[PDB]
Amino acid sequence: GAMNSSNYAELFNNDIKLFVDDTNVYRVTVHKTFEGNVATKAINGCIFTLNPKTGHLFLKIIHTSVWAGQKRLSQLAKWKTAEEVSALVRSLPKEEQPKQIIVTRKAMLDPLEVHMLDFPNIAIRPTELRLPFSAAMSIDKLSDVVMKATEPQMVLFNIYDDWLDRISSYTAFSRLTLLLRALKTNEESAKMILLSDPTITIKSYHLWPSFTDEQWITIESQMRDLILTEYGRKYNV
Amino acid sequence: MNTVPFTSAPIEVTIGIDQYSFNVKENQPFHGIKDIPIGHVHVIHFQHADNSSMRYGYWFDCRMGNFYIQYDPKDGLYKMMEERDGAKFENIVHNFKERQMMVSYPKIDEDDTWYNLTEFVQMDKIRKIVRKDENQFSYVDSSMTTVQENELSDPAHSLNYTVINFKSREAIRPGHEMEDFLDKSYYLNTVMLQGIFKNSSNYFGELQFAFLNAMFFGNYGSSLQWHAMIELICSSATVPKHMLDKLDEILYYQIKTLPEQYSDILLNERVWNICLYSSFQKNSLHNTEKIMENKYPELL
Repeated sequence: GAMNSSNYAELFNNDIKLFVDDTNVYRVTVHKTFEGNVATKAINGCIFTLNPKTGHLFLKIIHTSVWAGQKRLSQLAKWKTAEEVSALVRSLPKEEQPKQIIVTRKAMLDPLEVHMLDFPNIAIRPTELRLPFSAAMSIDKLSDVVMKATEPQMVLFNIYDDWLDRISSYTAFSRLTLLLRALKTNEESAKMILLSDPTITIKSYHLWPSFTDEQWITIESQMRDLILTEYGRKYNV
Repeated sequence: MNTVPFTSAPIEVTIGIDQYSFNVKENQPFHGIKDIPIGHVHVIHFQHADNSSMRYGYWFDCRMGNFYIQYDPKDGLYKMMEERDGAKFENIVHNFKERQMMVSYPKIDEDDTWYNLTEFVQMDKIRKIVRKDENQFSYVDSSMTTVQENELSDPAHSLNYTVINFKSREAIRPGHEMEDFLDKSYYLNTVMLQGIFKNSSNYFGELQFAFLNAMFFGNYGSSLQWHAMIELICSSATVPKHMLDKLDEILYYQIKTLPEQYSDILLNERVWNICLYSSFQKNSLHNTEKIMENKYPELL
């Protein structure tokens, strides 16, 4: 069934599983036409597919060309997400195929289920958690590789950099989700917190700064204070 | 005109034949049902005064032989049987009519209800859904399960309806995933109409038999089958014009004939709101839509 706070530590057992978030697959800007009507212009997009135990991220870039001459795009996006996830699974050797796939939006269950009918033993599941994967395009290096792409292209990353050398997947996944929660709620401040110190850099093969353990504690606390502030401002508490 | 004699009525039971029914008291001299219109299937069914659970009954057709009802006190229920001795049978029947202990199938001549509910039902097909081929008639009750229900236990007692499942390889061609799931014309026309049912009359016949079992026995898996078979037509963008018009007639009499008080379990809110208002065929059920709204506007 659904993933929620009750069964949260299942993400970190040894059963292979993948989160799928389709929020950035179909991305548009909105603008006025010469005659004063509204039109959209699509920009490049991506399927965020992530194994929360190991940090392996399968960033499938969705080139604007996909949309060309297609109707009901936001609906198609769910089918193209599910088509590309199917293809990824099929591309994986048998022992690397996931036993479960957790979609972060329920609208994807039917498209994914239909596309996985060749894999009856891979369970497609919703979640009740309110995960922040939509803010993945706030991570400068993912946003850069998506925008620049000139064709469909899969790009591989480890979203945890090298953290697992020193902390657990549970802790890794809580840091990632806290970071992304902060970036979602107030990108400008969240990004500020990460880079205010010119001396802590981002390895070319990483996404996030090379913080020491102590510095991560200070960072994590700065992100927590960001998130709480923004809440009282939202609601007047 | 044909007759179904009853040996006796030892226990207080409500007897139904088609859409009609009669209360019969413990050891009341009741000895059959006469004047049954030849030319359609029929069903006789039972509900014991003491067990308002398990409605049961026998689908039959009098062209296929002489049938009668006899209470079995070991198994506890009214059993349909066949009398093979033609002469011995007309003798029992003519003597009970003489004694006038039989009820007359009470058909109004203005009324085509039974015909419309059973237009496409054929006994040869019923006996493939209810396999028990030492009998020419067929038993159904409240508790019997379908082949699809069984898959998710005793197969001798199963309702072998055609399995319909919208999220199956059968329903969905590789490469046409989104296409075939939003527009089921492929599944309806090639897989089911041409492939399995051969023609629309067998399809409509199963649809109607499923409805009828839901209605007369509250057989839940039957209701699921009827809903699934409507849903596949209304979710097909391409349907023969003749099927659509007929479907609108078929459903109209099914809704007309349903007891008003049962509309909560026998009618699936989602399916009907989709079919009548969201599907490709919204605009093609004008009579089914008008009757649903003026009779069950709540469910919608």
